[PDB]
Amino acid sequence: REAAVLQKNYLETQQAQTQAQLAFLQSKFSNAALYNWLRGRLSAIYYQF
Amino acid sequence: TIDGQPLSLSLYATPADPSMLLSAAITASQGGGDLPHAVMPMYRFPVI
Repeated sequence: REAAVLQKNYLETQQAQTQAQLAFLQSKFSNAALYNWLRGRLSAIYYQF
Repeated sequence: TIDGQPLSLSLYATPADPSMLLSAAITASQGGGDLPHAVMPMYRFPVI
């Protein structure tokens, strides 16, 4: 039983680590929103050029 | 009972559910740069 409680603590640690990776990818400067803006702006510039 | 053990069993309530973890990518805004003061050169248009 105590081994299973440690396993649940391990899984909750993995949940918090997955959320930490997710928050890093949301909050990084080179996230998907920068590339959305970047290709939309460059697409407009590219058609006019 | 004769030994002191109960007949009506005890309550086993439901524990707290595992929550869903939430984060947010909050955003800011720096404005555009103010366009500088233009300076007339000495060279013609193709050179400059």
